[PDB]
Amino acid sequence: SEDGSYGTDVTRCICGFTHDDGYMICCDKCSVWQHIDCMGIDRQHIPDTYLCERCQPRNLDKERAVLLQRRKRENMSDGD
Ligand SMILES: [Zn+2]
Ligand SMILES: [Zn+2]
Repeated sequence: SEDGSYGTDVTRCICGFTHDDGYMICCDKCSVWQHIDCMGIDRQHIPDTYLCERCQPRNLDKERAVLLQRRKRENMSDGD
């Protein structure tokens, strides 16, 4: 209805691919869920207050993040 929309936690990862890994983080500012490996963060060192590329003054390799999660789903095609 034309009033609003309730749904804070929204998975808008820059790779255009949703939760399959298990290794994700919520963006404290704009409330968007992204994959750790996508934002170039180490899964060994996970920050509390995550920011995504659009919240960070630094430009993260968004294209490279697409390449990783894309080739991931391309690789998920078993058979001969
Ligand atoms: Zn991703
Ligand atoms: Zn953000």
